[PDB]
Amino acid sequence: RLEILELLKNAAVRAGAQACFTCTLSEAVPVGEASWYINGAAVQPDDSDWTVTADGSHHALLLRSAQPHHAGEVTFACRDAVASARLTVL
Repeated sequence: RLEILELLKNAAVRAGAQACFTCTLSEAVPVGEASWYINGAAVQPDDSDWTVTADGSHHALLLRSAQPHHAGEVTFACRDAVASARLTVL
């Protein structure tokens, strides 16, 4: 079974700063199989604010410059695994 070894963590960042959400899976799953969401909206590959990466077991969602409207619930979903945490923008 696919497991999440390391779950997302809540993050609080100042406006303009970088935020990142990461998780680690039990096996290497290509980035194409993962879906990230902010407040229920799927993150798109041409979103100028958010970057999605994967390296082996390690998946990440990066926000280079946080703004207040980015705040809310981050979801990661891959196969049957789901995780969530919260972005707070100070």
